[PDB]
Amino acid sequence: LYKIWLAFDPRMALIGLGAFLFALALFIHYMLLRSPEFDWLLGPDYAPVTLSAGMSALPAGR
Amino acid sequence: SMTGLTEQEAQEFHGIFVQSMTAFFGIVVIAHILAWLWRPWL
Amino acid sequence: MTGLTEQEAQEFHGIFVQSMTAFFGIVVIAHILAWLWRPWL
Amino acid sequence: LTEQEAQEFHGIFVQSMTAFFGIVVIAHILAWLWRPWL
Amino acid sequence: EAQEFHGIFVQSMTAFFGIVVIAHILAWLWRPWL
Amino acid sequence: SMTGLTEQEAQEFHGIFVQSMTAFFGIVVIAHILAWLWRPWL
Amino acid sequence: NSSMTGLTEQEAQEFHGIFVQSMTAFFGIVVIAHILAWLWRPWL
Amino acid sequence: TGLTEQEAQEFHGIFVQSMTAFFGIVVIAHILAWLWRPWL
Amino acid sequence: LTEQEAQEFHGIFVQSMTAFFGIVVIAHILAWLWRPWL
Amino acid sequence: MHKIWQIFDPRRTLVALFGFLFVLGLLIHFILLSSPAFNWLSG
Amino acid sequence: MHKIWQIFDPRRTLVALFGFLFVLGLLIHFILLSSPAFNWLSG
Amino acid sequence: HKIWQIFDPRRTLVALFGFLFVLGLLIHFILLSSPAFNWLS
Amino acid sequence: MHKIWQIFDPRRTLVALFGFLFVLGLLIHFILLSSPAFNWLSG
Amino acid sequence: MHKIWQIFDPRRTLVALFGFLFVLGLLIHFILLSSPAFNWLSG
Amino acid sequence: MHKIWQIFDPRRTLVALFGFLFVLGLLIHFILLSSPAFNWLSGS
Amino acid sequence: MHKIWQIFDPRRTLVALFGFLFVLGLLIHFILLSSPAFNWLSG
Amino acid sequence: MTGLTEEEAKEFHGIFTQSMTMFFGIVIIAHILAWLWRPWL
Amino acid sequence: SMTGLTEEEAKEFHGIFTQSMTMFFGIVIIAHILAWLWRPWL
Amino acid sequence: AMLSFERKYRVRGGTLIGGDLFDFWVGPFYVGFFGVAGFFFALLGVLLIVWGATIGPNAELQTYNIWQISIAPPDLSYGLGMAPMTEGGLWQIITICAIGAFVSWALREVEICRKLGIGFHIPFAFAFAIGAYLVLVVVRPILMGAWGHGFPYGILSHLDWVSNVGYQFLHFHYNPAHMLAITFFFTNCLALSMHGSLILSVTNPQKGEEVKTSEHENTFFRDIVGYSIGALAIHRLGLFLALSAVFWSAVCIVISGPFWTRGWPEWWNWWLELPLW
Amino acid sequence: MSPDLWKIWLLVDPRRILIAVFAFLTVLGLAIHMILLSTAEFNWLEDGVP
Amino acid sequence: SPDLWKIWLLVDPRRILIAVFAFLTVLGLAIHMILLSTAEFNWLEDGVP
Amino acid sequence: MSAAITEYMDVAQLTIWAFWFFFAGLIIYLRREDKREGYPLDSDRTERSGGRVKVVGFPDLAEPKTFVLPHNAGTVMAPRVEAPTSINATPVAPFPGAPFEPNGDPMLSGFGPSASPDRAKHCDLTFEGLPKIVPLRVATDFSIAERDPDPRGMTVVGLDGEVAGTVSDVWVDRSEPQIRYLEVKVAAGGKNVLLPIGFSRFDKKARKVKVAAIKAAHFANVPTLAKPDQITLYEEDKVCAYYAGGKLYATAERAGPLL
Ligand code: BCL
Ligand code: BCL
Ligand code: BCL
Ligand code: BCL
Ligand code: BCL
Ligand code: BCL
Ligand code: BCL
Ligand SMILES: CC[C@H]1c2cc3[nH]c4c(c3C)C(=O)[C@H](C(=O)OC)c4c3nc(cc4[nH]c(cc(n2)[C@@H]1C)c(C(C)=O)c4C)[C@@H](C)[C@@H]3CCC(=O)OC/C=C(\C)CCC[C@H](C)CCC[C@H](C)CCCC(C)C
Ligand SMILES: [Ca+2]
Ligand SMILES: [Ca+2]
Repeated sequence: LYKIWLAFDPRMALIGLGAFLFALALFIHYMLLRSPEFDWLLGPDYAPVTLSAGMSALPAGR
Repeated sequence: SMTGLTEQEAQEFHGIFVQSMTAFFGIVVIAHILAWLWRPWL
Repeated sequence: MTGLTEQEAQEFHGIFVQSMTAFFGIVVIAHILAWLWRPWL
Repeated sequence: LTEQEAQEFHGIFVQSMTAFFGIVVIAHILAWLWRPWL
Repeated sequence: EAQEFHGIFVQSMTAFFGIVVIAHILAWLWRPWL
Repeated sequence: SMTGLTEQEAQEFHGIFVQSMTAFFGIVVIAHILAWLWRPWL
Repeated sequence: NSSMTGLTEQEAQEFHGIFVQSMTAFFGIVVIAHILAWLWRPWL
Repeated sequence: TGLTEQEAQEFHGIFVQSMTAFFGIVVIAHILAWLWRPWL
Repeated sequence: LTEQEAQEFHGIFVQSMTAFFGIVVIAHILAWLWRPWL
Repeated sequence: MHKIWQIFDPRRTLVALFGFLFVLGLLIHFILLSSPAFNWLSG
Repeated sequence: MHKIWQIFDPRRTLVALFGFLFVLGLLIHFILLSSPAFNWLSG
Repeated sequence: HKIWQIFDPRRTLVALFGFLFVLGLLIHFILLSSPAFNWLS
Repeated sequence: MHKIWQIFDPRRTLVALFGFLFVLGLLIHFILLSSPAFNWLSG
Repeated sequence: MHKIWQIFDPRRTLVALFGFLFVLGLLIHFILLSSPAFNWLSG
Repeated sequence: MHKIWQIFDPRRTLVALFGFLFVLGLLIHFILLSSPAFNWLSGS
Repeated sequence: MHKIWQIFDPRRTLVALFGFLFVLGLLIHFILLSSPAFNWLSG
Repeated sequence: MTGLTEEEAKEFHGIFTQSMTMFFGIVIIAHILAWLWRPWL
Repeated sequence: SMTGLTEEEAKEFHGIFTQSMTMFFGIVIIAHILAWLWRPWL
Repeated sequence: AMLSFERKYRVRGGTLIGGDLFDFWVGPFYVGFFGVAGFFFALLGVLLIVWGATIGPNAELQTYNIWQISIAPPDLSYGLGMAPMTEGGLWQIITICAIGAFVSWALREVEICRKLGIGFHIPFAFAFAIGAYLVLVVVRPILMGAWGHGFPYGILSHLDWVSNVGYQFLHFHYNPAHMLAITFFFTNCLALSMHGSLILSVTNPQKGEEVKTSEHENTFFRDIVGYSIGALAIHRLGLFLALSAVFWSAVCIVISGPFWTRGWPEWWNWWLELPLW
Repeated sequence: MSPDLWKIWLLVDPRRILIAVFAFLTVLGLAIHMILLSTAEFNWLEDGVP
Repeated sequence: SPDLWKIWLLVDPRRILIAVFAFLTVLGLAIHMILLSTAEFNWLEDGVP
Repeated sequence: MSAAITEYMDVAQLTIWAFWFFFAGLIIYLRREDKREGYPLDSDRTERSGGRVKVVGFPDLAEPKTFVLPHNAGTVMAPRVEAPTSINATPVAPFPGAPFEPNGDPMLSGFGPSASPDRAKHCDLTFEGLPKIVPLRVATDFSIAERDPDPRGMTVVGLDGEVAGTVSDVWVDRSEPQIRYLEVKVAAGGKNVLLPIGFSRFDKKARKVKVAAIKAAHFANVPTLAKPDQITLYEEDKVCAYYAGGKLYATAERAGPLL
């Protein structure tokens, strides 16, 4: 499908595609960091702290 | 002829654009297979 | 269009590929050493 | 902009659209197996 | 020509409304709202 | 007058406008009759 | 020359005729609506 | 201000006369105000 | 602006200032009678 | 009173008049809906 | 009434009317959706 | 069928397609706001 | 002092003076209203 | 249907269409993540 | 003494003097109203 | 493949790349330092 | 200084006086009805 | 001159301006007499 | 109506979308496609604001006092989903209408720029104001994870939102991007008064004086501060100061909560903890 | 008020005065109705009568 | 003043009428609102009758 | 003196209301200053009444103010009255608010983006009375900064990349030392035309001036000046407006719409 490169500048198409893919990769990595399930920066041996004796991590709200 | 590439220049660009895309996609598939083994999401 | 000839582009790409491979070689070794030290997955 | 370069675009456009819809259907069938929403 | 276009503009709407009617029939079967 | 339309074509537009407006009002009246049967508001 | 709007006596008379007739029909519907509203729920 | 002494004498005459009239009813207002509620 | 107008304005300015100061002196005498501040 | 249309442009008057009536009509309906005594949609 | 189109051009009027009717239709539906007694999506 | 002599049929399709898509989005979001008709639960 | 209008424009001076007197009239009235001793609007 | 590409420029049409499909695709993924029942990055 | 008006413009001096005196007179009245000893609007 | 350098200027694409890699390297090290699981300077 | 002749100034004044008087007439009737409904003084 | 108004026009305007102002003051005086009867403030 | 020199500029074309269909004027306004879309985006948003005022927080607190009218976003418990119309859903629709109206207004300015053959600085500058609004109601709420982080639509209630968001960081003055944004705002106001004064003092000179020249403008501020930026560059500077203030204000609020959760004075502990002291 | 009260329309434009008076009266009428609605004594929609 | 009509030779007796009518209306609005603010002269909330 | 004026009124409330009266008066003043240009308005309201109704809105117009131009160039009144001008275009549709289609060649129509008023036919003068916008051939003490590329000798290309000419000279503002125009020698008839710096995109690496406004063939119809070494305010507007028309008239695609 060479027709695409007849109508789109190869330098601008690669700059746009490269920036898009890099932005997409950064966004998806962050989306995994948002979820603690896939937050690999917590460490492979991550264990959530155990709450005992009526502990609550957060104050009560609404 | 909007940019200036002929029928030959455009086909040469498309020839390795697919090859680079295939190389990029192949690494992506390996990455997701490894990602699935580490921690499946579905 | 830039000015580099096709032959001159071969000279840059050959050095670029070898230099990129050398940088990736050190990077791969660094991650292999990092994995041996403390695996992150 | 004539029929010669307008019929060629339609053939590529429909082929891409059918291929795009084909895998879209596969995605939704797989999504339905994973977690039906109805 | 305002008549030739009207022959295909209206023709498209009937296909769209038919799918719309089918979707609403299925939606009613899934969950009635009245 | 101050629109660029004559009396003949303004009359022609008025006929199509009225007939379309009447059909819209007819569907509306049926809609409110059904709405009143479903749940009266007065 | 002309009037402040460029309308003659006949043009002003003609528009006024349609205007007061449309305004009369609008006020007629308004009066009926307020009679119905008063029957539904008197406010005074 | 491009106002010669010819027209600067009757404007002043009215201005003084109007000022005296304005000051005349001001004094009456203050006399009434003083009778209503003296402030000193 | 000229030299001759300077004495003309000065005479009216001095008299106007003198009249203004005269009322001021009377007001302060009355103010002192009403409620002395020293 | 037909001479008011030699003072006011009929087109500019109707747009101003129709726009005002529509806003006035919305305003009164909103005012009634804001009072529970005349809100016809509460039940 | 056909002379109203000699005052209001059918270009600006026909698209303004359709927009006003659509916003009016949306507003009334939103008003009913906001009224618990007439919210048909409440279940 | 005379509507096309006052509305350009090529500009109208873009506005028509923009209108219908926006309307379809609004209805889906309204249904999602309704717990009775929220299908993503 | 009739010569004072050689340097002061009668139109500019008059309107400025009347505006000055009005705000002074407002200021003094309001100052009296703020004073409970001279407030004539209270019972 | 096939001649519709003479009126709408295929380059601009494709650019707008892909921008639409990309934004729509993000929106649907965003909706599913926002809903806890279909958030696949949890559980 | 009369020579002062050669350099100082009488038109500009008068308006500045009147503005200065009014502000000064306004300031002093406000200062006295602030002081309870000389506030004549307190009724005492 | 070598023909990509006829498109992009080799000088600008090396300053941009080296600066990008340096920023990326700094970013990743700072990310790991801020992570208690991977901070290597805590002893 | 308005472009209005002597006759139009009198003619406008005549209709203006009637329209103002009729408007004042309706206002008075409204206030009489308002006073009967709920006097404010 | 300054306002484009002649000496005769200013005489004409002043007479009716005074008449209108006098009648406006007359309504005001009646209003304040009624206000004083309704609720005096002094 | 149109200005006495305007008729020669009312040309067809330059529309981004719609072509000849919406290319016309209503009174002084140019509408175009985005004027139609922008008007009905604004009309629906305003009508839903009035309806939101009509139902109010509840029946007893409902008020038409323009200061007290408030349309609040959803509770944070709804996250990024849609809320019921009376529980913040109205705010979500109004926000969408506001975004539609603002973007349509910006795009209508683009079409006006194309008609007049002028630069696109004005729509570009307006995009910064839109971007600041988008940060407040879209970007920051999405980063925070709930539409309830948007500010309520009320003349005084959105001030209560600003106050409480500010005190969520215990002392919001220590926000470094806030300090930079305020510096640009204050500098812009100073630069605007200087520029307005200089233009007015030159074109309206002393009594019995001719209009001054560009030399007088350059000489005036060189006599005061020793530097004159120039007649063209003061408009670059004013645009830069105004846009930088909004850019850094968008930064200051988007880092408050998403990228910083402690009190803002505590952020400066990086400086206090330098080993130099 | 003298047979010369019509002279005012030689001074002030009748059309601009008519627009001004209509706009002023409409705003004044809205203002007075809103003021009355803001008082518990004269809010006829919430007095409960009848 | 023997000749007060001369005022209309320096102030236009058209913008004066507009200014006077606007000024009197605003002053009339202000005094009514001032009385409404007063617990004694508020005729809408005084309960009389 | 107290903070309370009545039971409900207080000083702060009076002060804010006092501001609104001032602010209302200020807006009226500013709107009056706004209407010193382009008023009374041009409208079908005036056209249909034969000039009997002037459209000025509210506030009405202010009294004329005088600008005494330096070097006795005349006194210009801001709220002036200009002669009626006929546009070089026809309406696309007869309804009010409809746009106009320029007659003939749009670039040479003098309508729309190429429209321009008739400014004074005299040069803008420096503080000393010398012409302000002059070429570098007569502003001898003026020179290009050392670190910047000299525009002279650069190639001028149009919207389509076609060569239009070379920069023969640079025109600078003498009062504020900046470049205003590039004098371009058209390589079609050897006639020098001015190119405003605002329509010039310098390409330092290739020593090329890119003009996106117009094509290379359009440089032949750029308005020219009577005197080769000075330009009047009248001619400055004509030159700049011609390039501005290119932003809408140079190509068919520039009239839009995108879709
Ligand atoms: C507080 C005790 C009383 C009360 C005590 C007073 C007292 C005392 C006065 C008023 C006056 C007025 N009151 Mg009251 N008033 C009360 C409650 C109200 C209420 C209300 C809904 O509660 C309203 C709407 C009014 C309204 C009015 C206006 C009719 C009038 C001020 C008009 C003006 O400023 O013209 C100024 C603007 C103009 C343009 C004037 C033009 C003059 C022209 C040249 C003369 C002919 C006029 C022409 C025919 C047009 C008619 C306009 C009239 C001024 C109405 N009052 C309460 C109940 N009221 C004042 C009055 O009587 O004015 C006539 C006055 O002195
Ligand atoms: C107590 C509350 C009652 C109620 C009591 C009343 C009362 C009382 C009245 C209305 C009136 C109206 N009600 Mg209701 N109404 C209620 C609930 C509703 C609801 C709803 C969803 O709940 C809706 C949508 C409406 C809608 C309406 C409108 C049909 C109408 C106001 C139109 C207008 O403002 O024109 C103004 C806008 C325009 C004129 C713009 C015109 C646009 C076009 C371009 C011009 C064409 C003019 C045409 C040629 C002539 C017009 C008149 C014709 C003879 C028809 N009501 C409840 C149940 N309603 C009023 C009415 O009947 O008016 C007719 C009225 O007096
Ligand atoms: C606090 C005790 C009293 C009271 C004590 C006083 C005292 C003391 C005074 C007033 C004065 C005034 N009071 Mg009081 N006043 C009270 C409460 C009120 C209330 C109210 C709402 O209760 C109102 C509306 C007023 C209103 C007024 C004004 C009539 C007047 C301020 C005029 C002015 O500001 O000129 C500023 C504006 C101008 C100067 C504009 C110029 C235009 C006018 C027409 C100038 C004309 C000049 C000359 C007279 C023309 C005539 C010439 C001949 C016809 C030839 N008072 C209370 C009840 N009042 C002052 C007064 O009497 O002034 C006359 C005054 O000294
Ligand atoms: C929720 C259950 C599943 C899931 C259910 C589904 C379902 C059902 C579907 C997808 C689909 C997709 N999913 Mg999924 N998906 C999930 C999780 C993910 C995750 C993730 C990290 O978790 C990612 C990254 C994706 C990503 C994707 C995409 C591959 C795909 C949407 C493509 C698209 O929108 O085309 C639109 C974009 C374009 C067409 C290109 C846009 C071009 C650019 C961006 C715009 C500018 C245009 C430019 C200027 C000009 C271009 C012109 C041409 C170059 C000539 N999914 C979860 C796990 N997913 C859809 C699919 O299969 O599509 C193929 C689909 O139907
Ligand atoms: C967190 C776990 C480990 C750790 C895990 C890793 C991992 C995994 C990696 C690194 C990498 C790096 N680490 Mg470490 N690293 C740690 C802690 C540190 C500390 C510290 C004080 O604690 C420091 C200073 C560093 C520093 C470094 C750099 C040497 C290197 C980043 C390269 C880069 O940014 O490219 C930017 C620079 C360029 C792009 C220049 C390009 C040069 C090219 C290749 C050609 C020039 C070649 C040569 C230099 C010159 C010859 C030819 C010349 C042109 C004349 N690490 C901790 C202890 N680190 C990366 C690496 O090894 O890269 C090589 C890497 O992948
Ligand atoms: C105490 C509260 C009372 C009440 C007491 C009063 C009193 C008292 C008055 C009104 C008046 C009005 N009331 Mg009410 N009113 C109440 C409740 C309402 C409600 C409601 C939904 O509850 C509404 C919509 C209204 C609305 C109205 C309007 C009909 C009218 C104000 C019109 C105006 O401002 O003209 C301003 C706009 C113009 C003047 C422009 C029009 C110019 C025209 C063309 C003049 C032409 C003259 C020509 C000869 C024809 C003359 C006909 C008349 C002018 C009608 N009332 C409650 C029940 N109401 C006023 C009135 O009666 O006015 C007539 C009035 O004095
Ligand atoms: C206790 C509170 C804290 C504090 C907490 C906050 C919080 C929270 C915020 C700020 C924000 C700001 N603060 Mg702070 N701030 C404090 C004290 C200050 C002080 C001071 C003197 O103490 C100053 C000068 C400031 C200054 C600032 C600015 C930097 C910034 C607001 C401008 C802005 O965002 O533009 C942006 C402009 C817009 C968003 C306008 C958008 C315009 C839209 C596109 C157009 C709308 C059109 C409209 C509907 C038209 C209507 C039609 C009409 C008819 C005309 N803050 C105190 C210490 N501050 C805000 C910020 O930075 O936001 C980005 C912000 O959220
Ligand atoms: C970025 C630098 C500064 C800037 C620039 C700027 N603003 C601009 C422009 C530019 C260059 C325009 O060209 C454009 C314009 O037309 O100006 C006259 C505009 C404009 N900036 C405006 C306002 C504005 N700008 C602000 C700020 C700023 N504008 C920055 C400080 C603010 C602030 C700080 O509060 C306001 C209020 C408008 C006057 C105008 C844009 C008009 C517009 O978009 O019209 C469309 C919308 C309507 C006609 C009505 C609103 C419709 C909505 C659906 C209603 C709901 C709104 C909101 C969500 C709720 C209510 C808000 C509550 C907080 C009360
Ligand atoms: Ca009642
Ligand atoms: Ca009472």
